[PDB]
Amino acid sequence: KYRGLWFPNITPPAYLTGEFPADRGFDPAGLAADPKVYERMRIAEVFNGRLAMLAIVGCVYPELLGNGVWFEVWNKVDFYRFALISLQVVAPLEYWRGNGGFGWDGEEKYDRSYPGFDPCNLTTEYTKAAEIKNGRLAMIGMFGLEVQSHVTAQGPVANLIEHLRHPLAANIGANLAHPW
Amino acid sequence: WTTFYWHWKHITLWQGNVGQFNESSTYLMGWLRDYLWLNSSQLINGYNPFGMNSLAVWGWMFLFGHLVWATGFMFLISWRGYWQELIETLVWAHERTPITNVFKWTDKPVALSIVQARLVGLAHFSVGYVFTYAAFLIASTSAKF
Amino acid sequence: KRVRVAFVSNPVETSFEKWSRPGHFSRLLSKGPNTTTWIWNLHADAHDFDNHTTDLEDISRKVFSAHFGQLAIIEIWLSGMFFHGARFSNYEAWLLDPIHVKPSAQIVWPIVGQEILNGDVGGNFQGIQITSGLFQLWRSCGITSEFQLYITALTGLIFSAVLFFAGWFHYHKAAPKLEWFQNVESMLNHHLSGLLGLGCLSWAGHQIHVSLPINKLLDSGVNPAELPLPHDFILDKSLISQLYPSFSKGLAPFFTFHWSEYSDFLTFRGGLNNVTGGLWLTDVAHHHLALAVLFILAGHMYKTNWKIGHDIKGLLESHTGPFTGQGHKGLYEIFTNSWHAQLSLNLAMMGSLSIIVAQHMYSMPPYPYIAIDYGTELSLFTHHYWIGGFCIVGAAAHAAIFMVRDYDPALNFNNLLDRVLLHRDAIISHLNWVCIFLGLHSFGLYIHNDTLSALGRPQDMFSDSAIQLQPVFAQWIQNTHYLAPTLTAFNLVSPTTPVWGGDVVSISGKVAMMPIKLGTADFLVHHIHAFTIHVTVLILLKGVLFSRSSRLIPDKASLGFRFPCDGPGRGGTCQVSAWDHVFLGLFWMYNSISVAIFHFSWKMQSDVWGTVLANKVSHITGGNFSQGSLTINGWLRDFLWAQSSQVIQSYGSPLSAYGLMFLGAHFVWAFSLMFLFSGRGYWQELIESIVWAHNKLKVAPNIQPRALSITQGRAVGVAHYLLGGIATTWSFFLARIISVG
Amino acid sequence: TKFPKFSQGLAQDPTTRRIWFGIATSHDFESHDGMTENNLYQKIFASHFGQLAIIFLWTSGNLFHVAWQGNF
Amino acid sequence: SHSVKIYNTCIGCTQCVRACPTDVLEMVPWDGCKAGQIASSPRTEDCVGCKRCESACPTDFLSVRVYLGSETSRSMGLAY
Amino acid sequence: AWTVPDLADALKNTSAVAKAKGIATQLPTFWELRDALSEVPKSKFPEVFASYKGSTGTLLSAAEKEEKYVITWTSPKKQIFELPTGGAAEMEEGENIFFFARKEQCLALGAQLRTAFKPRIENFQIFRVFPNGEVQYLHPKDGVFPEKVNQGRTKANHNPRSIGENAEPASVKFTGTTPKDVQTEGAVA
Ligand code: CLA
Ligand code: CLA
Ligand code: CLA
Ligand code: CLA
Repeated sequence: KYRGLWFPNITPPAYLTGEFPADRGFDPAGLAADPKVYERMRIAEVFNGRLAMLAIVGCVYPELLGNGVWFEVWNKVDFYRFALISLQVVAPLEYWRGNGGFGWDGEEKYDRSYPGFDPCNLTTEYTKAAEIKNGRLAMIGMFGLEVQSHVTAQGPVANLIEHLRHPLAANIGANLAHPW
Repeated sequence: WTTFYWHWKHITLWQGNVGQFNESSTYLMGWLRDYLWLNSSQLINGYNPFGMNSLAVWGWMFLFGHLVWATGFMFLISWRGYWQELIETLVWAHERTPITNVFKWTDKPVALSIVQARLVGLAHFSVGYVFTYAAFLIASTSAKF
Repeated sequence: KRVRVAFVSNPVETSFEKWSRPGHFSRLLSKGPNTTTWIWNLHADAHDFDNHTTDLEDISRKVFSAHFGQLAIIEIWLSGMFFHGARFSNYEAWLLDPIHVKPSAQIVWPIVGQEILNGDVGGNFQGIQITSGLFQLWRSCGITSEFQLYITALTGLIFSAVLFFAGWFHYHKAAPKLEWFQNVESMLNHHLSGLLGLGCLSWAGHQIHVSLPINKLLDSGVNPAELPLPHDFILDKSLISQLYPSFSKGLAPFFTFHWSEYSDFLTFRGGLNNVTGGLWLTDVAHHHLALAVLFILAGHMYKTNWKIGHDIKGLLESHTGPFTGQGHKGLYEIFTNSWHAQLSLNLAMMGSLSIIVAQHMYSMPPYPYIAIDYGTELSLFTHHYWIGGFCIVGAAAHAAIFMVRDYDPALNFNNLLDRVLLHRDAIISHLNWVCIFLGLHSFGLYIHNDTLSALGRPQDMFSDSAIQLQPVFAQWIQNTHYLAPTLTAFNLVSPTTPVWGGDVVSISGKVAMMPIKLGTADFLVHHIHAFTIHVTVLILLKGVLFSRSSRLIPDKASLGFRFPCDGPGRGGTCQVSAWDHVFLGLFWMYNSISVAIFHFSWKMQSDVWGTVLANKVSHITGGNFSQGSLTINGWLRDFLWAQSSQVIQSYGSPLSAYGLMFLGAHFVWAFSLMFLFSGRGYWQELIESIVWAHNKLKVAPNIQPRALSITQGRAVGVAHYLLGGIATTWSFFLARIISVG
Repeated sequence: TKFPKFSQGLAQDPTTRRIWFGIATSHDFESHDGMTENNLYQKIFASHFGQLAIIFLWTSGNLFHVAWQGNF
Repeated sequence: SHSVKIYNTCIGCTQCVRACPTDVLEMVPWDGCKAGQIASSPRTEDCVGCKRCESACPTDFLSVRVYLGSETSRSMGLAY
Repeated sequence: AWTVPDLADALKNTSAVAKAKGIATQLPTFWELRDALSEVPKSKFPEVFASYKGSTGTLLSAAEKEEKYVITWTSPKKQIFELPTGGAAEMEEGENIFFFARKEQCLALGAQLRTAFKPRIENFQIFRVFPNGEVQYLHPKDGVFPEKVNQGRTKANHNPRSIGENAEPASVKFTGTTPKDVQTEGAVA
């Protein structure tokens, strides 16, 4: 099980053996040294990633369609109604995800990271790594969107188009040199 | 040739200017210019950027005829082996593309036969010939009368 | 040492004997005719040198000598153009009034009424208006007299004789050996540094010393009769000093590397002259001089006789990565033993170069007064586009001849060429998908618009006033090219052309160049172009990769490059050969170029060419391309039907020859279908009944009439189709743009 | 497969040829498998009745649509 | 399957046999010609219908003759 | 004498069978190759690539479900030949085995073996292999190449007339026969 590392000549932690997808020997802050936490962290990493992937497409695509910018949506949409209705809808779904099924004791023991919602039988220890890596990329992206929202105060497609039109007058250097 | 002559001869008699046919019909640029080119003006304006009139159906059937006639030339000019070798590569791509493979044919895809394609070419050619002329004949006569 | 001239004296005897023995070159043809098939075979097989002999030395010799004959015929053709220009033209009249006099260099004799073709072109002259750009090219050279045109035409005829001589000499008297021909590093060094390097230096020399003064004086209205002759600029340095004062410093700046002293004739301004509408000749001089330096440098890169330089075989063998097996190994042997491989690569490049020439010469008009000659502009674009398409299809032909005739499996084991052939079903199948996808999402959009227009729903159309498809990348590129003189090409004054943006260049009233803007219509045509090129690659590449074998026929190579079929079994195997792929690619190249030149003609007539009054620009078709081109009906109505009025109303005028050529070409095109849609079984049985009647009246011929072969029928069919199609467009284009513009 | 049932040769073909050549030979009754002169004349006679009915239905539809939707 | 028949005008030149790409024909002994061999077609289930044999035959109106018939996967030349 | 050979005796040589299976496999899906490259360091990248040895011209699914063909021969030297399915391969000194999907591809390679090598290879044997496991020997069917006349062969599909002596189709109408199969000696199915 050869695997690459996140920084050239480092040595991986001893609890990261490559046994799991998208392991690149990266845990300097030692947050997965205990195995049971490493189990939950693994579920959390895939779930934050999946949500960032949905989020970043959700943030970009309506702005491409001219339906508005993602961080200005709350002057046309009421947040509190949206969030009430969303939590009503989401709650039994999240419940069942954490529960492992519909039963009170779990019963119908399902994988809460990788359930079988796959009609194309595409699941391998490789596609798992691709899902993780795409997710990590999207999480970094959604971090970018939020910081860019605050610093430049324009949307992300606008930010891209500005960089393409004026690469020297629209970059992190120029935008942070000024008061912002 | 017989219907073009009948049409142009009547269209000029009915409009009164039989001179047009008498003068122009002796050379082929006359047929092209004073029959085909001139009497296609309203037909090809059936739908324009400004709007559309009831000649828009014959306009569209006129271009449809052009397309069906031209599609017949593919069958009449390119012959079978070309297509049999291309279809072999598509059968390979279907068999080797994952997920999709599970859809299997019951009848092995092959290229049309030699006679078959002569017939299909002739049928495209005939339908387009008829549909184009009927569009032109009805739209031109109905436009001016 | 190693690179050396090596030859053989007197290897072939000059005699008219074999001239009197047709077919001599073939073992089969030399037995004489028995059927008419022989005659056709004699013409079809004449230049196929690798089917005459097996010796590669004898083939190389024939090739070299044939090349001299081609140069001789080109030189006759040029000499003709100069002579017609000196003796039957209005070049001296046009030189006084370029804007009003129309260039003409073909007069017709009065017989049977044809004198009507001698039109009123100006300069007290009657003749046929020419659209080749010669007069503008001559003016740019500095030619002002007919005497100079005469001298050039005589020198060229002598030079043509000398080249015919060289061909005879280098074949019959002193023929090089194969070792000579195989010195590819010497050849590259000489052709880059000598032919292109010194050629550019020499021509920069002519420009600096002859074309720049004479044009500078002429653009300041100096009447060509009282211009100095070109040597006068060389002998008297005071003449050229008045125009460019740097010459007063002579060659001292050059040798002390103070080259900035020559910045008055070696500029970098960019854009068009405001008087002539051409590029600035001082730029053209700097361009050619910079090229010279780079070509002379480049030709110093390969090793010949002196221990410095790169070895090409090494260079190729060095570049090998992991996906590609043994990599570029074996190619050096292919490119120094196969003439067909070289001819393939060189035709692909020559064809691609012709198309680049076409696209670069309309946007950056290089000759004085050529941009406001709209007939020239349209002609040269179209000409160079056709030449390009033909060469590319030839490149595919000769590649397939290489695979069938000169491919050695042994010398190509697990290199790139072998790996290509191991995944040829993946290559063709992906190309197939891309072609279907581009077909549906491009021509499907026109069918969409036509249908929704006809249904009375124009707000559902793909249009600039509807569902927009904007070409945003090309717009981005245009903007960047327009701003370039301010940061990324700082030392440039103006951008390379008005096309990128800015103001209208207009000589007299007429527009030379003006910005070309892109929107939905430009998007759809561009994706139609991408579709038709992809399909042509699909047909040609399939023919090259499946030339030796396929699932259908395992032993195609043994049947050869050109064979009609392998019989009616396996479902039918008509047209499996690689030759038959070149035949179908000719039709798709015809379709592709035809759409491109229609795009150009309509876009230029609608959005660039016209007349300026103050600042308002009145285009020839009044901006109907942007809306009118979004349906097939609009292409038929606003282009084909409307712009065809000039050619069909040309009888009784000096444009009537275009009217006749328009009908004649429609005829030849339809005649081609008799060959393309039938087969020789029918014709051979009809010829049997005709041969009966000749037999009954004892006048049957001894050379037995045979119907043409399958291959020849296909060849005749595509020849007459391509001729009739292209000539039709030629008539229609010239009659239109000679009348209106 | 099964279609076309009048030709075993075609109905053994494992390709898409079977379909196309099945449609194109369906009315050529002489070339059908195990065709006799009696059976040939009797299928011709019936098909003739079928053509007649199609013609009378066509006329009936012209009359109907003109009576219902026209302006006679 | 296609049907390949041999007629008595054969002169036993073996050219058809050499031409055939799917080994359908062979030479068997005969006394009707000087070469003392005739062509025969035992394996006509393997005939693809190419008619290469008829192109090879040098007799005036061929002695070998291929009548195309019903298609199979073998006769249709299919690798799928 | 000559006896009908067996593929089993040919297939005993495990190296030659391995090679045959190697070469008659399809090229891998991009996904699979990506995974293989993913499990090795960079230095070992060409070894992964060197592990594939097939093409896209090889057997598809019909071979598994209908029939495949096998050619065997013995070469005197290690030499490169051209596959009838596109591309090149190496014959080893000794026994070679190769799988193909049609009989025409087999015989095409056979034809190349008998023309394009300086010690000519004449000893190839072609077999048809069914999915169940029956192996039918095909060529040369009786030990002698079919262009050479051999005793024991019989006439098949001989018509004892010239072609002009066939009947007219209008004379055998509604009888179930054609003119071409009247009085045919050795009429096969
Ligand atoms: C001047 C007299 C002369 C004579 C008597 C010979 C004699 C011979 N040559 Mg040599 N040759 C000559 C000049 C001569 N050549 C020149 C000038 C060159 C340079 C081109 C050559 C280059 C050459 C080569 C490469 C070969 C020969 C060969 C031969 C032998 C056979 C030639 C033959 O039968 O074709 C007679 C053919 C013609 C009369 C056709 C001429 C086509 C000319 C070149 C171009 C015409 C294009 C024209 C403008 C038409 C365009 C289209 C039209 C519709 C307008 C014969 C010994 C051949 C040989 O050795 O075979 C073994 C051979 O391969 N010669
Ligand atoms: C530098 C360019 C170049 C060169 C040197 C060659 C050389 C050759 N070609 Mg290649 N080829 C080229 C470009 C070239 N070709 C291009 C552009 C195409 C695409 C059209 C081809 C497509 C091609 C094919 C398909 C074949 C060749 C073949 C050949 C070989 C024999 C040619 C022959 O005997 O014809 C003798 C010449 C003729 C019969 C003249 C034909 C006249 C044409 C059809 C009409 C011209 C019309 C005219 C311009 C205008 C109208 C005339 C007027 C009277 C109405 C020869 C090696 C052949 C081969 O197999 O060799 C292995 C072959 O089959 N070529
Ligand atoms: C107008 C005449 C015509 C047409 C329409 C075609 C069409 C085609 N040719 Mg043929 N061809 C022609 C003349 C024509 N050819 C001629 C004259 C020859 C010379 C002999 C050839 C020789 C030839 C060769 C050699 C090849 C082609 C290929 C193709 C296919 C290209 C792939 C493609 O674009 O499919 C997309 C289909 C079209 C663009 C056809 C129109 C489809 C319409 C717009 C859609 C129909 C409505 C649909 C029901 C709507 C669904 C969506 C909607 C609800 C939103 C295509 C089927 C190539 C091919 O098959 O490669 C894959 C190929 O290799 N052709
Ligand atoms: C025989 C030729 C014929 C044709 C071409 C048509 C055509 C049409 N009918 Mg009409 N129809 C017909 C006979 C015909 N009808 C007769 C005889 C009656 C009286 C029973 C009707 C009663 C009728 C009604 C109430 C309506 C139509 C309508 C229509 C239009 C849409 C199709 C439809 O909805 O009909 C559906 C079909 C029927 C209701 C019954 C049709 C009975 C005929 C005989 C069908 C068989 C035709 C033919 C023999 C089949 C052979 C073809 C085969 C070889 C491939 C279409 C113009 C609709 C309309 O007006 O839209 C504007 C509509 O509402 N038709």
